Amino acid sequence: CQPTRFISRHNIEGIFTFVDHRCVATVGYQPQELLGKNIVEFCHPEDQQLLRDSFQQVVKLKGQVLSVMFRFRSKNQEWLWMRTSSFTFQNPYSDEIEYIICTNTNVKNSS
Amino acid sequence: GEFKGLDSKTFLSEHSMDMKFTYCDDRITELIGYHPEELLGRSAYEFYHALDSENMTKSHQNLCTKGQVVSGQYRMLAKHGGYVWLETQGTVIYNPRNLQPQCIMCVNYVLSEIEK
Ligand SMILES: Brc1cccc([C@@H]2C[C@H](c3cccc(Br)c3)n3nnnc3N2)c1
Repeated sequence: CQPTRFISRHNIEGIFTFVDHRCVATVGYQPQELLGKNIVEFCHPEDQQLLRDSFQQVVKLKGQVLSVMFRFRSKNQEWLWMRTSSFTFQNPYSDEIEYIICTNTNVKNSS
Repeated sequence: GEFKGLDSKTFLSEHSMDMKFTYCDDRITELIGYHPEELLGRSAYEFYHALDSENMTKSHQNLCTKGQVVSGQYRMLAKHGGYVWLETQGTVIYNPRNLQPQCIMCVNYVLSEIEK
């Protein structure tokens, strides 16, 4: 059984700038409902600093992967466990600001 | 090759560990002609130019060892004939719980128009 997951692109501030349509099955939102919003706006209060810290660290990692598990508010207003693995990309031929690529998978909080 | 404006010629893709597409950005259709759903489950070897298959096999082995690396330049056969040059930044995504690889995430940037 394949995991349920979707890809997103963010600016370094955390704003969704691209969302793969697999997001509908994963978290219930249409891509247009996520675009332009910060990922932290969907984050459980206990996990908000964690997620900010994660996005800060990923920029410092200059392309290496960081992964974080946190609670994401679904379209049905339920807390879903998400594991986000992220890394930055920058076009090597220019000096465009880097952006962040995330793969976001619904996972279990279970031992 | 054209190295200006590459952001407008960049598309994302996701792959299994055995070189199959599991996701592709719709941007590929305007650039190379394929629809994402027709790539799913299909092998990269159905699309690599014959001159590049070998190097891309070695490059994939390099990726799996380093966890992330750039591919080197290669050619993808285009849907309606000919090819485009491109290069890929690949990144292996691991399950943190057991460090097994789950998939490969790619940032692909197209370096030419369709050529014969
Ligand atoms: Br053709 C083609 C067009 C876009 C992306 C791909 C990727 C390329 C990507 C890959 C291969 C070798 C090195 C690197 Br870095 C990335 N990969 N890994 N597993 N399957 C694939 N297919 C192939």
